[PDB]
Amino acid sequence: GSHMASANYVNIAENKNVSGSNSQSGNPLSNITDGDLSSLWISDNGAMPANATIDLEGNNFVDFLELHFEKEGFRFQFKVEVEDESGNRETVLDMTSNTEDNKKSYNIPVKKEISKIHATITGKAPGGSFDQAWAAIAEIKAMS
Ligand SMILES: CC(=O)N[C@H]1[C@@H](O[C@@H]2[C@H](O)[C@@H](O)[C@H](O)O[C@@H]2CO)O[C@H](CO)[C@@H](O)[C@@H]1O
Ligand SMILES: [Ca+2]
Repeated sequence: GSHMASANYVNIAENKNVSGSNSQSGNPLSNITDGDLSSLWISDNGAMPANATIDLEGNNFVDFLELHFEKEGFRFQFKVEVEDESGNRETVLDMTSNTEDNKKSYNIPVKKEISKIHATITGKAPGGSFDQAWAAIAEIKAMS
């Protein structure tokens, strides 16, 4: 880890502010950083593009991000970006032109000092076993 005490990786995203687009009832934005992989954020009425921004309260080194979904199968099209205090922005997982299945979680290597995490579901790919699901994110973790 980059943190003293040594340990391994720390979830510095956990409990941090989450802002973005409308949530449906019982599925608010905070569910993205609550440390529980079963609780979800779901966009109000499946409205897309849907976004979520985790504020890490200033620059922290982050090794890699963890984008967790409800389960495997969903065919969402999603962008994941990062931002520092300086105003620099970098797409770390560009998957907006996705066709076919998404897996349950994604490791997204960063290895940069960042202050913000921009997760954006831009649309839904045709087909799949779950063609009916709404724009949802279970958890985003920031490992440093
Ligand atoms: C039956 C189905 O497609 N379930 C999905 C889907 O649920 C929708 C919504 O989130 C619920 O609040 C509502 O009661 O049912 C909707 C179906 O029209 O999407 C979510 C993820 O976005 C999944 O949890 C369900 O499995
Ligand atoms: Ca959660």
